[PDB]
Amino acid sequence: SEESQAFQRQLTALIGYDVTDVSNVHDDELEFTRRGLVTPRMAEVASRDPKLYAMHPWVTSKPLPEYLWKKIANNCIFIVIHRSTTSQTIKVSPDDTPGAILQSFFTKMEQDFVLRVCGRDEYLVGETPIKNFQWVRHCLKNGEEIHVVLDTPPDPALDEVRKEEWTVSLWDCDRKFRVKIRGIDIPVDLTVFVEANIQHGQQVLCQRRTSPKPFTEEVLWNVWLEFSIKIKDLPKGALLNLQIYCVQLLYYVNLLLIDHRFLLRRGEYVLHMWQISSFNADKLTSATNPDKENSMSISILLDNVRAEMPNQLRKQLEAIIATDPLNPLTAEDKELLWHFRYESLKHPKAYPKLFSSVKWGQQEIVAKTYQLLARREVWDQSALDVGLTMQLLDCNFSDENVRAIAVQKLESLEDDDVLHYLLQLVQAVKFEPYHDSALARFLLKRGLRNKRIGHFLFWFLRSEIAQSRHYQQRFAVILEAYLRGCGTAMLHDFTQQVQVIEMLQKVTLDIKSLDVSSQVISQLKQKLENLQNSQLPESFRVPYDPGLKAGALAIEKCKVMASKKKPLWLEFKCADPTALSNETIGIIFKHGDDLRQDMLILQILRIMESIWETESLDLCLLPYGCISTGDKIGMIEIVKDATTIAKIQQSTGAFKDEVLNHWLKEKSPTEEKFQAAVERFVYSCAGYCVATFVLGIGDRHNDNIMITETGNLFHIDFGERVPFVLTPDFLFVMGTSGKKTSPHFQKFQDICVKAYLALRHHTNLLIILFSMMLMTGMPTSKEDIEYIRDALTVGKNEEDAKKYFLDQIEVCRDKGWTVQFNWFLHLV
Ligand SMILES: C[C@@H](C1CC1)N1Cc2cc(-c3ccn4nc(N)c(-c5cnn(C)c5)c4n3)cc(C(F)(F)F)c2C1=O
Repeated sequence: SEESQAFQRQLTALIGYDVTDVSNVHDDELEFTRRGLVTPRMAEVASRDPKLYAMHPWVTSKPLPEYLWKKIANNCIFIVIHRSTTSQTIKVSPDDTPGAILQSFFTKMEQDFVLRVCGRDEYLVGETPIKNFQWVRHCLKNGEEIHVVLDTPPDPALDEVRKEEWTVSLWDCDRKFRVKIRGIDIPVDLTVFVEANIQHGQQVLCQRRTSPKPFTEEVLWNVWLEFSIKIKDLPKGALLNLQIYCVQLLYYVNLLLIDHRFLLRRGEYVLHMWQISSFNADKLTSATNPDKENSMSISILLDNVRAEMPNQLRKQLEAIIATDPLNPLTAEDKELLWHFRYESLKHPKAYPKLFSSVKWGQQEIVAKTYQLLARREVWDQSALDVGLTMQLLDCNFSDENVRAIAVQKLESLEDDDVLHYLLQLVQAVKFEPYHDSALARFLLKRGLRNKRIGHFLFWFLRSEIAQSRHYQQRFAVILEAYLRGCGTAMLHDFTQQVQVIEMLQKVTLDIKSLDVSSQVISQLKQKLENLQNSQLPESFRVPYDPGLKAGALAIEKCKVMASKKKPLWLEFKCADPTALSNETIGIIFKHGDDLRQDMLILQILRIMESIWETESLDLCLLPYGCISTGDKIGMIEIVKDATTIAKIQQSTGAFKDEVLNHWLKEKSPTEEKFQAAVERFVYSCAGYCVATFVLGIGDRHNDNIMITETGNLFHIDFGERVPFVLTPDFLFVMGTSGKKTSPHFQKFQDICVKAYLALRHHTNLLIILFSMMLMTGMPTSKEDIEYIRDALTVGKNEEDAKKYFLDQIEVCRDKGWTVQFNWFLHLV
C-alpha cells in the first residue's frame, strides 16, 4: 500500500507516462487492459525457467550457412577458456554442447560453473550445440577468436518479481443505427461539415455527411445522422470515424461502437479531435487529443458435403490467389472468393484475400466467416509464412478471430526470429481496434520469456510513448505490464539506462544552442565531467546492444560531431573486466530529428541480411547497432577504423577515380588483406545496390556513405537520377572504367543478381514490411507503396529479373559523376 505507491512511481519513471492518470479518457478500457494483462504475465513468469532466464542463451535452430562451414578448418572450433590471468584452448567440434565442453575442461584439471563470454554478459549455456549460438556464429563470420571466461552463474533471486496488489451485444434491436451531431468547438476556408463514417478495417461500410455551415468558433448542427445499417449488423471493433472537412480535411476522431465488454456505445461524448498534417496508423486511433485547451472538439449523443468446382473457375480462383498483396481485388474477385470460400480455405496464401472479400457489415455473413474459421485444419498444419502472417495483422483486418489465427502462427517463432520482426510487430499493435489484444499479449509473453526480446521490447514501447500522443496510452499499459514481470535486476538495469539518456538529452539541448567552435568542445567536456563525478551511474547496459556494459566516460575522447544536426560523439570505458582489448565503447548520441521512419528502414535491412543468410550469401550490410531512446533522440554504435568517402575523396567539388583504391592500399598493409578488403567491398556494395534499389533510396550524396579499413561499405543516412550509387571510384576498385569489364565486376554482377533474386523469393514479405513502414513510421499514398512492386519485378521469371537489374547497373556506369556533381549545383 505505502511502498506500492513508490513502486508505481518507479514504473511511471521507466514508462515515461502515468498509466493511473484518467484525464484523456471517456471509458475504462485502459484500466480493464491493465487488469486483463495480469493473467498472461503471471502465467509466463510462473512457466519460465529461473536459470535459463537469468543467463539468456541467445541461440538459433536455423542451419549454419555454406560460407561459415568453409571458415571451419578440420571440423574443430577453437574455444579459449580463461580463468584469472590463465588461458587454455580446447579442440571442440560444432555438434558439441556447453555441457560437453565443461566435461572436457574439468577432465584436464564442476556442476556450478558456466561458460560466460569475455567482456559481454552473454552465456554459452543450455542444451544447444556450439554452432547454434549466435555469438559463436559472429566470431566465425568476422574472423575472430572465441574468448570465454569460466565463472559461477548469476543468481535467479536477482530476477525476483514483486507481489502484485489488484457471443452477442446487449440492447440488440432491428432498428437502424444513428448518431446526433450536436456541434463543434474551438477557441482559435469559410465552410465546414462533419462526415460520420462507420469503418471496419479501413473499409467504409456506411457514410453520412452533415449540411455545410460557416466556419465559426462554435458551429452547432443538432441533427440525427440516420444511417441505413442495423444495430445487429454492427461488427466487433466497428469504428465511428468522425471527420471535419472544409475538399480539405482539417480534423478527425474515432470512437469504438462495440466496446471491450461486448456492449454498444451510448450517452454523451465530447471527443477532443486530432489535427491533420491518404491513410496512416494515426488515423485509426481510439485515443482522443490530450491537449484539451487548444484542440478542436466534437459533441455527440448515441442513444439505443460440397460439390467440385469447374476447371475455369478453379483456374480463375488460383489466378486471384497467385497475385501479390497490393494487387487490388475487384467486386468480381471478392464474390468468387466468398462463394468458393471452402475451396479458398484449402490454400493458406488465399487467407488475406479471402477475409478481405468478407462483407463485414452483414451479421449473417460474419457468422459464416466464424463457422469457416472454426474448421481450419490446413492453416494450423501449414508451415510458418511470416509475410503471409504479417498481412493479417495490417490495417485491412479488424476482426479478432482473423487476427488471432495470425498470432497463433507467430507462436512457433524461435526467439532469434522474433527479434527480427519485433519492431514491426510492436508497430502492428497500432492496427488493433482494442487496447487488450492477442498480439499485445504475444509481445508481452515473448518479452517476459526471454531477456533479450524484453530489453528491445522496453525501448520500442518507450520510444513510441515519447513521440506519439495517438498510441502512448496503449503502449504504456503494455510496457507497465512487461515491467511488472521482467524482474528486479532488469528493473534496476532499465533505471540505470534511462538516467544516462535523461542526463545526455539534458546536456545535448544546451550544446545545440551554443558549425564547430572553441566553446562547444570545452562546454561539452565541462558538462560531461560534472555529471560523471556524482550523478551519472557507475555502469549501464548499452541500449542497441544489451550484452555490452558501458562504464564511465572517456571525456578526452568525447567531442561534438561537425555537422548541421550536431550529434554527440560519446566514448565510454568498458565496465566489465576480462575483455579482449582495451578499446573504448564508442556511441553516437543523435538528437533533433524524428528517427521512427529510419528505424523501420534499418530493421528491413536486417531482415534482408537474414534472407541472404538462408540462401548462402555473405553481404553483411549495416555493421552497427542503432536504437531510438525517446522523443526525437537516439543512440548509435561507432564503428572503429571507418570514415566517410567524401573525406577520402578530398584528401571545389572535384572527384577522383583512383583515390578510394589508394585509401584501401594504405590502411590494409598486405596483399591478402587488400584482396580481402576488395572482396568485402564487392559483397557489401552489391548488398547496398540491391537493397536501396528495392526500397527506392539509392540516389544519394557520398557524404553519408562510409567505408571501413577492412573494406566493408555502409550507409549512415536514408531519404536526372540514378537507381543506386555505383560511381567510377567504386568501379575502379573492382577494376573497370567506361566500356570495359573485369573479374571483380563480373563477381559483383553475380552477387547482385543472386542477392536481387534472393529478395524476390520473399516478395510478399518485403512488400508488407514496406507497406507497414509508410503507415506506422511516417506521420503517405497508394502510389508510394506501388514502387517496390516495380523494383522487385513481380510476375516475371528469373531471366527477365536478371536482365532488368543488369540494365540498372549499366545506367549507373553511363552517367557516373553527373548525379554526385548535381548535389554541388543544387547545394548552391
Ligand atoms: C539513418 C539514421 C538512423 C535513424 C538514426 N542514422 C544512422 C547513423 C549512423 C551513424 C554512424 C554509425 C557508425 N559510425 N562509425 C563511424 N566511424 C561513424 C562516423 C564518423 N564520422 N562520421 C561522420 C560518421 C559512424 N556513424 C551516424 C549517424 C549521424 F548522421 F546521426 F551522425 C546516423 C544517422 O543519422
